[PDB]
Amino acid sequence: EHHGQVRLGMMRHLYVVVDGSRTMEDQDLKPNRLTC
Amino acid sequence: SPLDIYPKILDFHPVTMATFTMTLARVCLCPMIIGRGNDQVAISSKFETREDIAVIRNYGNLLLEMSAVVPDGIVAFFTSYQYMESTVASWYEQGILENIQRNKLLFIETQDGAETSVALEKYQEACENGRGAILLSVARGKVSEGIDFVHHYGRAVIMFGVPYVYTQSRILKARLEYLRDQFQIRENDFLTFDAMRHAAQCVGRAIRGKTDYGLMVFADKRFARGDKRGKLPRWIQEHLTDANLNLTVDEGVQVAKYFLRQMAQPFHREDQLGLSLLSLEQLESEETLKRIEQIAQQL
Amino acid sequence: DELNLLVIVVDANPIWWGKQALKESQFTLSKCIDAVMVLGNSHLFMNRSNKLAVIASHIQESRFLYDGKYELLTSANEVIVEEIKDLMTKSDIKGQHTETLLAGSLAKALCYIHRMNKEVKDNQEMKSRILVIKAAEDSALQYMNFMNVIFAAQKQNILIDACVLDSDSGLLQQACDITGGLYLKVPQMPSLLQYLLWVFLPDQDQRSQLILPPPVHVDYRAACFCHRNLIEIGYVCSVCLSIFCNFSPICTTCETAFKIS
Amino acid sequence: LEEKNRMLQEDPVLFQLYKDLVVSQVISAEEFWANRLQDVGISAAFLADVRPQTDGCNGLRYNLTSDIIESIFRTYPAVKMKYAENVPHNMTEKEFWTRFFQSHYFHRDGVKNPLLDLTALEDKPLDEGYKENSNAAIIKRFNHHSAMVLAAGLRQPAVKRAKLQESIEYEDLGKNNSVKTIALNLKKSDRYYHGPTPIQSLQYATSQDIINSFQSIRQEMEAYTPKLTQVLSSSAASSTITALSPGGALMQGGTQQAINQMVPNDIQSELKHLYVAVGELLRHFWSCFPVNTPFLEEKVVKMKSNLERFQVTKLCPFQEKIRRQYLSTNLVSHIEEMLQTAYNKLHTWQSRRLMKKT
Amino acid sequence: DMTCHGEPSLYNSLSIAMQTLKHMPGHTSREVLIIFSSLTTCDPSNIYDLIKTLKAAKIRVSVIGLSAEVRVCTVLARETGGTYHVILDESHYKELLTHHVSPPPASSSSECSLIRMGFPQHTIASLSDQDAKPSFSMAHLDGNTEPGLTLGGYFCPQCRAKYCELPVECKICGLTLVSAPHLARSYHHLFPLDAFQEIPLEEYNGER
Ligand SMILES: [Zn+2]
Ligand SMILES: [Zn+2]
Repeated sequence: EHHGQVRLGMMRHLYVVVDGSRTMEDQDLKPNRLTC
Repeated sequence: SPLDIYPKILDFHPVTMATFTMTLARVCLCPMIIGRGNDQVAISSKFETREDIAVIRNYGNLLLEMSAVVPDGIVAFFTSYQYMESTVASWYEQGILENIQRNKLLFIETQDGAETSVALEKYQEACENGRGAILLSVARGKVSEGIDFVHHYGRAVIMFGVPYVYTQSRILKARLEYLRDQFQIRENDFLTFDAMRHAAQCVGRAIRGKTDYGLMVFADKRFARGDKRGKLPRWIQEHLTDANLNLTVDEGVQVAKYFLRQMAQPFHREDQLGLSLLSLEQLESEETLKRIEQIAQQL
Repeated sequence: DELNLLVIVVDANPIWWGKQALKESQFTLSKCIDAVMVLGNSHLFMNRSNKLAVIASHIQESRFLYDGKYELLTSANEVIVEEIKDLMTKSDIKGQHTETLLAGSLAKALCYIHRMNKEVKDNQEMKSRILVIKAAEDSALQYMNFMNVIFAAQKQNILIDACVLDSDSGLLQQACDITGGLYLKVPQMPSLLQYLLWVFLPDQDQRSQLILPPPVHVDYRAACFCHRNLIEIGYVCSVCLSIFCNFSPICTTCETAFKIS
Repeated sequence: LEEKNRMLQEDPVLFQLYKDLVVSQVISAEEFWANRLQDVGISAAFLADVRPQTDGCNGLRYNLTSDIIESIFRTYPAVKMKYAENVPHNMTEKEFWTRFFQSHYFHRDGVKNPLLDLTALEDKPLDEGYKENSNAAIIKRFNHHSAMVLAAGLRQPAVKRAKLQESIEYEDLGKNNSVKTIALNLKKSDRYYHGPTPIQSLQYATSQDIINSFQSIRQEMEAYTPKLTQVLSSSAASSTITALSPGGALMQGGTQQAINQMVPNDIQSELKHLYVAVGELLRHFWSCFPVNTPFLEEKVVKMKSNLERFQVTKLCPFQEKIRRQYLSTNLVSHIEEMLQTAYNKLHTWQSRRLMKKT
Repeated sequence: DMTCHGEPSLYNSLSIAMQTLKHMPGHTSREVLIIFSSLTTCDPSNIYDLIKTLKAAKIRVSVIGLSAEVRVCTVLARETGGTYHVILDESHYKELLTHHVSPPPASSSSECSLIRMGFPQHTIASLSDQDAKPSFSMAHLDGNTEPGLTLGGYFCPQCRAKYCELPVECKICGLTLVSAPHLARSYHHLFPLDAFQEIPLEEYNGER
């Protein structure tokens, strides 16, 4: 979905935080949330 | 739900008796009936079966699964204060209530006004603070009277059986006798009407617009009765899919997951234009005017 | 299941070959075409699963080229000769465009490879590589688009092999360095076929056990847009990434002032 | 000092680096540490999940942990009062926990006006003329615990009007601006077409003679016949083999030398130590640079002095150690290059500062 | 092979991320992506104060949940300018990740500074030359195994630091050591390709 000719993130400092709770063992996505 | 009892109850002849059906481009309500528990127990709220341990345990399992699945906003309307207290005590003794507390915070109302106010305040604060909050009240309590639930508050409303008023009050019996002797109204029919009215009042306050979507649960097999089910509001009864009639706890959980995932996706008001929302130009369309005329029904 | 595809892009600039013909050197365009056809025949020879794709790079357009001899080889050679003669005979110079559409030919080759891979069944994996022969001078304006090709190949992990005949191209050197393909300039044009066979014919797995000349050194200098000179450390624009030698308050390209209080 | 000593012991290389920098008087401990220099929320399951571990051999493993006790204190301040009023004199801690388990305490089995003031929700408050105890206690203590947890999470007509505005406003019939973007349009797009590639001598051909050459080649290849013998010759094949032969022009260079055996592993490790030390020193130097404040000048001068001291006290002994073995590797050359680059940078900046002042 | 236990702590994770990004230069964008499995978070302090601090720090936060919509996550995404999404399946998960791959639109408050970068070449030292002096790479030096003791490689044009991998910002002088293809690698973002006109074959009266 292209937006207008706009300024973008030329330099990005991305931090990815992932849950490690009990529910990560659920089977919403096979095999579980953690692996997928 | 009944458009003819009010002219009889109020003893008058209204000029116009018109019901306006609800038209939604996006489904915001998911009414489901669960008359069967995990152990296939016939779920009922008759006072003979209200003391049944199996019904209480199935209710506890349903609440636990809903708390583990459905978002923070959870409200549960019982049939009486004593029954609710006994059920809570049984859940504590069984330990099912402990897991529910582990998943989401629980708040239980009492007969004290200040305590109930504090409970409501804490429930709203927890719901807005990202921690699951569950409220337990009665269909005749103050919560069902003058409390409104926003989209993030009315996520789940669960009615534990048809709220039939305890008949031991001879005043109610005398009123039923008088109505029967003066308006040809059966006492059982009036009791069903009143219970359905209270249930709809408990449930009907969970939606505040098109973008407001909530979950409706009715945990009783008696709701499957045509006389009882037919006493539901038109905007709610119409959306009650027969495929959701008398489901189980796991089936209800799966349907809730599907509905939540479908309705949690981003939505644009432009889609409502011409279908459920009318602009200045769309209203001026004569076809739209004919559709609007067809929407309402006079009885 | 090893399907090796060797797409060959031929620098078919009429001007450079005309210059070479006037020089009356030993090597002409006919020898180049013959060497390419022989290399393709050998590639098809090495295995049934192997596939051959030949596309000629010409200024007007990029042309999809494709008795005692193999039937399929004879048919393919006939088709290639027919197509190249049809293109060159009708190749009328109408315009001052001299630089060949190198980028367009590479893009068409990548599209063809993608279409073949889609047509390739899941039972077999189609290893793909591209060999390009450079004869005429390199192009400047295609550079950016050329870059768009390179990573694209690296997107699908396709080797790009460069065979410079006369004019060196640092763009080809960098493309070979990035994609992992082989870059080498032929010292003696008449000996072209052996260079094709000895080096560019074997596949990378075959190249793995093989001993080959080391890759040429590749530089990555930059041009300072205000003067396009070689620069070691430059000022990079955070808006349009334009590089400048000296500090500037406003970028010429993006036309956005550098808000440095 | 004790904490600093423990931290240095946790990183012996740094401790060795700290020694080599301070004992050698290269840098002071003050200047050494000048650049050198977890709360858990309250969970409601800390009671039901935590149980006295009843190991089969009659073992009452309490598994007393500080975080559990802190969570209990935060959720139940009364427990903190009981702990502070009993231990260590009135009773022991473990006996207190055992009493808590045996007591009924363990084995228990409105700011907003509109939608909270249930007492004031009705305008007609007339008179009354127009295991229940266990359940009530359970409900009350559960509500108290929930309120305590919620409070521990944190650790007027205007408000009413704001709450009413939030409740009544519909997102559908409001505004949907969402245009928090800035469009960009560069001036000259041709910069990227020939980007960081330098200017090339892309010479153009001659006059119409170029068209004559094009016509000549067009006619030459218009009547073309494939050839086989002319494709290659043995002499050309021999030349190609010789070029591809080992030691040929295409085979650039050849075999090399085992650098690993040329330098001892102890010398390699010391080189790593010196690399890290000089790298951190120059990192601090470049962090100070560019000198935009007068304080930075003194800091960079001290940085250069520290670099000189470290060089003299370590590299020169290291240079002698390498030279005694007569190692042919110029590992010291890299360090010398870095040191001279930094020194020249500082000297040039000092020259610029002198020129600006004059 | 981790151990999935406990509950997520938005406050602690966001505080750590902010502390890490507190000293980042203004021109560089500060974006955070969070994957939220559980619907319950434990907060050792107030969360909205941290939201205010992040907004003051101009740190973007994007959330992609798995169960359903969370009011706190929605507010966090909306206030900080990020986007909140819900996973329908693995395909939708991949689509959301791909959408988050592309650079986000720049904020109005974002600065535009003239950053200085160096572009060293792959200076390889040959033992045929007497100046083939190997030096352990800085990136490989901070490694448990033997650091790469190569004769040549990439030498920093600013402080003569040696790195065997690119693109890596220089540890010592902070110089962003890149290569020309790296800059041109993102030019398609600057010049996106517009969608083509889909026309039915029967209505397309042209070539086949
Ligand atoms: Zn610019
Ligand atoms: Zn550096």
